[PDB]
Formats: sequence, structure tokens, C-alpha cells
Amino acid sequence: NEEFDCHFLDEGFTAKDILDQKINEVSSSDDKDAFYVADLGDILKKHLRWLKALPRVTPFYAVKCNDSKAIVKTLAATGTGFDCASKTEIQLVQSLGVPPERIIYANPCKQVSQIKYAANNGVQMMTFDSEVELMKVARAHPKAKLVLRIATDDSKAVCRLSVKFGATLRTSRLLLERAKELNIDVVGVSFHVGSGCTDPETFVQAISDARCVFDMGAEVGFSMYLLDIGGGFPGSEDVKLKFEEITGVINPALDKYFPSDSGVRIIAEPGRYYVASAFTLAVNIIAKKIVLKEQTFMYYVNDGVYGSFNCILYDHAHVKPLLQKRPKPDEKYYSSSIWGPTCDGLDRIVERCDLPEMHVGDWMLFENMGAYTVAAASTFNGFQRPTIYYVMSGPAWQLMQQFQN
Amino acid sequence: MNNFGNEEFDCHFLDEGFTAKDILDQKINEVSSSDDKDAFYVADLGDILKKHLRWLKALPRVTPFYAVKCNDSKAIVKTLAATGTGFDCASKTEIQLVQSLGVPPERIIYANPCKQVSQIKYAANNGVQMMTFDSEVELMKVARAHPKAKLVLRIATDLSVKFGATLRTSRLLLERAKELNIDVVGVSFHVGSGCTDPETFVQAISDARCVFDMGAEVGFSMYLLDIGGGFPGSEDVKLKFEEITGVINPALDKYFPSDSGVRIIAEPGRYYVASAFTLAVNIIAKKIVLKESEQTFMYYVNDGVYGSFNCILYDHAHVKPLLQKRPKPDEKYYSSSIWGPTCDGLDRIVERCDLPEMHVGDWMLFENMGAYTVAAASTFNGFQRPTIYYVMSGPAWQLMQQFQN
Ligand SMILES: Cc1ncc(COP(=O)(O)O)c(CNOC[C@@H]2CCNC2)c1O
Ligand SMILES: Cc1ncc(COP(=O)(O)O)c(CNOC[C@@H]2CCNC2)c1O
Repeated sequence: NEEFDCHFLDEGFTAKDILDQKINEVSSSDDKDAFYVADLGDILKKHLRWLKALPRVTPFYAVKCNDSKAIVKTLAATGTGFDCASKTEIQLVQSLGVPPERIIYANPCKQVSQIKYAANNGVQMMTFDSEVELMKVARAHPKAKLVLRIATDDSKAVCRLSVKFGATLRTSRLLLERAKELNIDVVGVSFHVGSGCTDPETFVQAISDARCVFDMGAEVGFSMYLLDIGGGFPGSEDVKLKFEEITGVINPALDKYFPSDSGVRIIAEPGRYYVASAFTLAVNIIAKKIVLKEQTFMYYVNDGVYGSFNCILYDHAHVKPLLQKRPKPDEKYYSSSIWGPTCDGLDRIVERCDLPEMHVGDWMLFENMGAYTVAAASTFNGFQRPTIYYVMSGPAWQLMQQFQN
Repeated sequence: MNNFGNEEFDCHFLDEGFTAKDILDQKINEVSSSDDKDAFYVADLGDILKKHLRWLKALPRVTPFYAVKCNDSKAIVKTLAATGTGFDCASKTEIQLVQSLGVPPERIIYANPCKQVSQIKYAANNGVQMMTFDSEVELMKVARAHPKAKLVLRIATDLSVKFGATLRTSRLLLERAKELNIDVVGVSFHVGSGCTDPETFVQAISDARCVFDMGAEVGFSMYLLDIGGGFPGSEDVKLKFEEITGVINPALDKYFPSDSGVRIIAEPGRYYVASAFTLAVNIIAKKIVLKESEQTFMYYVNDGVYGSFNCILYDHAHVKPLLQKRPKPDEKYYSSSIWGPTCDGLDRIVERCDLPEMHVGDWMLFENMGAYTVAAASTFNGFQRPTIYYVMSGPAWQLMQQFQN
């Protein structure tokens, strides 16, 4: 099918050039639906970069970030783990041939029937942060390996008084004693610093806290070996806090609190890092209005906040439109807004930006659209999700085969 | 109650003396001793038939065209088509859905002011003649891909930011349409969903009259007046349907008398379906928080802001959780929050409310969940859309048959 359909990327060509080619090919066809170009070679590059930056940390891809079957198949061929939050994601991962020991059910609040499904399919490792979860596990998957998820405080997060997941150290101690009472095996500690991390020092704090809980486990009789540092790493270079800074702050903390001789196994749950920059979205300007204030423009394109751009609300992502052909400096720029296809007035992509005068049929490009865009899109107003074209060069395929070897 | 075959076309009998609430009670009791407690809807089509009867009684001069985007369930569209209402379609997929159920094109209005060219072409190919517009570029596109269309000018009202032409712009649009030999047959407006002041309608109607007169000056024979939607779909509102209709009908008689030959239609979306759907979610997780001991609770249920409750973010909807059994007056209440199945922290249905202490396996009910809830739901994190159980009483079926004749 199209999902499993992969196109060759010839030598000297990038995803950008492929985008330009397809756009030129449909110049006078009049079928100008929005579409993605997904470079799996970018995912292989990200994996190489991860192996180089965090050699002690095994990556478990957060499927909920992008559940595309091609992505999961490529990552499974690469040999990464997978973080699954629901029965459907476990089904997806196992359907591609991944054994259960490469799957972590890292949802702290799981429905009982889904816990039973995880037990039925041999997924042993699950996270938890509450006593009711311990009761449910004892009653539905008693031989599970539990990872205690501890809380982290993020200043940039809107809500800090109420945190959905994560136990405090005080609560963690009681959770460990309760797990010992119920004869449930606790094997490690997990945390999630959050995508909007501004200061890498936070990770260190979390790591320190994790060590503390590890010691607590040693006091209660548990053999703790699994440390899960979660996700939140950036997926593109268009950020102030870059991946390598975070890793350079993390590695000394890991060496200090969890030395290799201790026998600890360190993992992570990066979602956006692997896929963010792999996808580039092309939308077509389907409508245009001119408002006199000085000329300003309202452009309507064929994707919106109910589709790929739901990240504007759910993830609060900031999107900047890109022109296919670069404009000369002398050309005048105008104040413009960009709107979605749906009738709702709340379907606005960009409130105000500077753009040259464009016309219906012109294309706009959005880079770094791999993370939390298609995974949360809906078909409101009947508009279908854009076709995704997967590309991969021969050298990239060779690297993937080497990983299999 | 269990669906057999296809859920979309499966309808269950509602016995005499039974309401949707009783069906909810029965379904909840049926799964009392099992762990498959997925969230589900009960949809009373008889409530939709009641809404249609109420509309016919309140707005005898206004033909309703159901806004398919509010709820695209095939059962809903089938019932309304059997009832003989029109349909407002915003995209190619909605036209496909409506025509697949046997609705002729003259009962379809393409009320999307900014349509992609290929979708205009599709509408032309399938005989849908009537389309809305509010811009000159739209006139160019129509003259190119649908020359014999009947255009309805959408005017601004005090959604207005995204759509709606001013009277000044309306004059130029009518003259430009005359230049391009495009037939303009009427005027449409949308006062907005959940309008606080009914007087707006009067103003809008007045404005419509003006544009009608403009058409008479340029040579158009204007006959179609479209007053849009925005009518409430439940009694749980300050401004009730009958007040709005009591304000609308005199304005229609004053500005568009029946002897003038005008044909008046509307595009009610939420009015027909809002109260017809009741949602049942199961409490899948529970946390107890101590305030320094004042006990507060966090309940995690199996639907969230990525699912049915996306209306909180998109539709500005306030949800009221309801208990299956009415609580005792002396029963103690606690401060509580309600959270979704997904790992995302922002997936919170209710920040704070007063509820008695509940336990995993208990059910919560949400009424008036028919409008803009399932139509914009996604499968983020792999969580599946709730099963919908359609019910209909015998007398409701008799009323539907009377409408069909
Ligand atoms: C438990 C857990 N592990 C990993 C991730 C992935 O985070 P990343 O930033 O690496 O993609 C998550 C996801 N956390 O938040 C996802 C939010 C949903 C919309 N965008 C942010 C979790 O929870
Ligand atoms: C053009 C048009 N006609 C009808 C409707 C339906 O409005 P109603 O309030 O009767 O359901 C609409 C609605 N448009 O957007 C609805 C937004 C989506 C989420 N809540 C607001 C339009 O546009």
C-alpha cells in the first residue's frame, strides 16, 4: 500500500529537492492536495547521532509521537525499543515482528482490560505512580516488572500545582513498601522531564532523584536495575537548547549517580527527536482575500488546526511558513494571515507574518512536521489526512541493513 | 445491548416507558461483572425527530439544511434524509456521504466560502449547483470550474473574522459576478454558534435585505435567504431556541414577506443532535491527594481531550460530569479533577468539581455530547473512538414515517 510504499532518493538529492520535483510535476494538474515527504534516512541519521551522544542509553521510541507503520518498521529494523501507551500501539509494534522484551508499557494509568492484554502478549514491563495501579496490576498482571515514575517540576509548563503523572519521593517510598506488601516486583525508576525543557540541569535533578528512589528500593528489598530518563529531546536544530547540550549535561550525571559497574540498565523514551525533522509538509493555497488597511492578505490553505496543525493547540507549536522558491530582497513583503480549510473561524495557522503576494495554486512548506502532527489529526469537515510519500536513498538502506547485522 | 454487524446502520428498539438514561443504566448493569468497560454513546434518534418537529413548529417558513460537519454519523444523516431536511456540505467527502444515502443534489448546499478548486469541480460533476462565496478570487475559481453554479453571497455579521463580506464588499462582489456572467441567487449569513444576543439576527436579516436590493440594481433575481445556524441544541442554555425564533420570525416577515417569493433556509448543526447523544465513560484510574487532612481526588477516565472532549479546546464547551445514581444529600463531597486516557498532561477534562468518593469501575455520564464531539475526535495514543449505540422508539419511528410521507 502507499503506507508501505517507499521511493528511492537518488544520490545528490534531498527531501527538499523531491518536494520541488513533485510540486513542479503537479503544476498544471489541478490536484494539489497537501502532502508529506518523509525521509527515513533522516531517522537513520538521528539514530546514529543518538548512538554517538548517549552510548549508555538504549532508546525506546515513543509510538504515540508518530504511529506511521513505515517509521516503526524502520526503527524496529534499527533495533530500538518501543514505548507503547495502549493496546493498539502494542498491536502495531508486535505486528511488525518486535518481540515483547523490546516493548515497555509506559502508561502510568492503564485500563484494566489493557493491562490484561499486555499480560496476554508477554509485555512484562509497565510503569506506575499510584497505589490503585498496584492493586490493578496485582489483580490483572501479577508477574509484571514495574517501573516507578517519579515527578519532575517544569516551570515552562502551564500547570504545576496539579501534575498528571509522577510520584513524589515521599509518595514513592510508600509505593515501594506497598509493592513489597503485595509481592510485586519493582525493577527501576522512570521520569519525564518534558518537551519544553529550557535548562538541561533539570535532567540532572531528575537523575539525582532517581538515584534516591533506587536507594529506597534497596532498603525495601528490591533489586533495582532499570533507569528510564524519558524523552523531551529536541527533534530539530531550530531550537535554542540543542540535543548535544542536553546530552553533555546528562552523561556526567549518569556517570556520577549510575556508574556502569553498578549493573544499571539505562533507557530513554525519545519521541520527537527521531521523527520531527524527517517530515516536511507541503500545502496549497486554496483561497485568497485582500484587505485594505496598505494591502494585507488572508491565505486559506488545505490543512488546518483540525488536521496536521493541531500541534498549535495541543503541543503549542510555533509554525513558520516557507516559500518553495526564495524571494529577492527588493520584492515587497505584506502582512498576511494563514487559515485552514474548515469553516470554523478558530482554524487559523498563522496570525500575522510577512509574505510576498501569493496566488491560489502556490505552495507553502513547513519543515520539522514529524512530531505530534499526523498522530493527532482528525477528519473534521470531511477533509482527509494528507498523503505521505516515504523516501530513502540506497546508502541509507545499506546503513539500515548494517544495523540488522 | 450489543451491536451486531455494522454499528452505523444498527438500530435498537426503545421500549415504551424507557428513555436513553434507562438504556444507559441497563448497559452499565450488563457489564457490571466484567473488565471490558469501554466508553460508549447512547444516541436517541427519537430526540432528533423531536427536534425536527419542534423546528417545523417554531420556524414554519425556514427549511432546515443539516450541517453535516457537526455530526457525520451515517445513522443521523439517514434519519434526517428520511425526514426530508436539506444538507449543508462543506467538502467533497460530506457530499459523497449525503449522496450515498440517496439524497438528490437539489437538497444539498455547498456552504463553504473558501473551496479548493478540485472540490468545486467535484461538486459540479455531481450536480450540486448551489454554493456560497464571499470573495472575488472565489468568483474567478467558480467561473473557471463551475460556470453554471448558483452562488449565495455570505455576508459578515456582528466565524465573522474568517468569513463574510461587508456590504461595501458585497456591492463589488455582485458587480464582479455580473461581469463574469455568474448567477447570484441569494444571500447567506452565520450569526455564530451560541450567540448571546438574538437582535444580531435582526441586524443580519436587515443586511441581507440590503444586499438583495443591491442584486436588483445589478440585474440579479435574488430569491434565496440562508440564515445559517447557531441555534442551541439543548435546554441547558440561557438563550433558548424559542426566544431566538420569536425574535427571528417578525424580522423575516418585515424584511422578507412571503408574497415576495423568497425561499428561506437555515443551516442548524448542533440544534438537531446536541442533546441526542449521552456519553458514558469509565473511571480507569484514581489518585488520592492530601492537602496540608483534606482529601482530594484525581479520576482518570477512558476518554479525553484528544477524543470526544476535544470540544473543550475547539468548541469552548463546558462539560458537567453526572453520576449514574443520584447521590444521597448527606453523602460527603470532595474536590476532584478528571483526566484523559492519554499520556499528555494537558488531557484534563475537568479541573475541579465536587464529587463523592468514587472507585475504579464506576461510570460517569455526560449529557448533550452530540455536537462537535465525535466529528473532530482522533485516535491519538492509539485510543479508539467510543462505540455508538443508536436507539429509537416505536412512536419515534411512526413520526419518522409521517415525515417521510
Ligand atoms: C511518558 C512519555 N515518554 C515519552 C514521551 C515523548 O516525549 P517527546 O518530547 O520525546 O516526544 C512522552 C510525551 N510527552 O508529551 C507529549 C505531548 C502531547 C502533545 N505534544 C506534547 C511521554 O508522556
Ligand atoms: C456556515 C456554517 N453553517 C452552519 C454551522 C453550524 O453551526 P451550529 O452552531 O448550528 O452547529 C457552521 C459552524 N461552523 O463552525 C463551528 C465551529 C466548530 C467547533 N465549534 C465552532 C457554519 O460555519
